[PDB]
Amino acid sequence: SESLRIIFAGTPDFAARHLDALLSSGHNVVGVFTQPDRPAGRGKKLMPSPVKVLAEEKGLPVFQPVSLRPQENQQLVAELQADVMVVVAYGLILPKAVLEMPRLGCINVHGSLLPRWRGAAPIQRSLWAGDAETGVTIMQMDVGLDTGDMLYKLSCPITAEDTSGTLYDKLAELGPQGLITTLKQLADGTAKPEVQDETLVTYAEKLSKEEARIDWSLSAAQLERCIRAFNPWPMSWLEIEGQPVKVWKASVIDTATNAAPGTILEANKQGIQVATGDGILNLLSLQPAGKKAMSAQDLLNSRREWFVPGNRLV
RNA sequence: CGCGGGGUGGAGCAGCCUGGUAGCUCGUCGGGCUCAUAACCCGAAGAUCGUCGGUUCAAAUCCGGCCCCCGCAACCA
Ligand SMILES: *C(=O)[C@H](CCSC)NC=O
Ligand SMILES: [Mg+2]
Repeated sequence: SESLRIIFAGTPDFAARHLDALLSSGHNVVGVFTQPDRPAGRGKKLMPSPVKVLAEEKGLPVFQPVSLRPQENQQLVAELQADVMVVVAYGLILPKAVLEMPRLGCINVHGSLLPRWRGAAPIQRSLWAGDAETGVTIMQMDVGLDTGDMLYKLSCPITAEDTSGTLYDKLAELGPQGLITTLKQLADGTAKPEVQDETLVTYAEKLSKEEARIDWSLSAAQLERCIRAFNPWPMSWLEIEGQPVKVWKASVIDTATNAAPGTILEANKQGIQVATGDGILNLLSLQPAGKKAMSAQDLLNSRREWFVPGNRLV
């Protein structure tokens, strides 16, 4: 019985779950790697990171290499003589020298059912593209991008009310659980790797505010998904008087229209119906810059002029 | 030292600049009316204006300290 010496590499809260998990699970995390502290969030104050914060607390060795391309840095890994490196939501890329350093190499917890949604935003993209389900996949990291053999998976269906925040939460339960279970297999040698079927390969491009800016050209349905896939970030928004209004909730009304997309059709307690490339999107919850999310009703009771029927939104 | 908006009956807002004067659009309850209504009309309840203190005959308004909320940006992948 020797706990696998583990190097953990992660940044966001999603990683923190996995780390906190390994610890409470009784593993030996020799070192932790995150992104270097930076300005973040009104005031641009130097903020730690979700992962680091947890580490500091647990009194774990932190390593914040700006990159792992540099020899000096790649050494920080090998100097730890680890059995395996668990990677989860880590910005930095891992050079071949590093992937080979751990006795068992590096394994990554990917938020998608590979080979599908290889990339940076598999969670949001899955929900965005309409997928019926999603989940994690613990993989042996190879070279490139999420190309390594897959060891373990766990799936969960995507409801129709799930945002990306809720999907993250759901996978924050499966993830660790899958990670642990796989690490034991790795330790016992009972790991049974699979190879990726290149035909079923789709990539999950990162998110951006531009893509978030509501595009009425798109079907009401694609937007309905955006409005949920882009939550909590960046949040589907539309511009009103050179102002960003974030759209939190929007149902889809199924009754076609020939009006030019962006055209407001109705505006009542039931929501603000707007024409789209196909179908009519029905804004139910909007957030006026500097305010909170509110109901179409609450919003119309003071900005009725923002959504008058006949007018058009861009 | 990053830029910026906001905290007023239950809800969304105006009122502040140029001190007195409680507004607007709704919700709620009662009544009126229609075949009926989520529609209209009339009435009512309901706010020590975020908090503490100062000027003041008098403060939502002008001055100071504080707590809270949000937008950009930044950040995470
Ligand atoms: C980011 O580059 C990628 C997505 C993580 S899935 C939450 N993996 C990082 O380790
Ligand atoms: Mg109040």
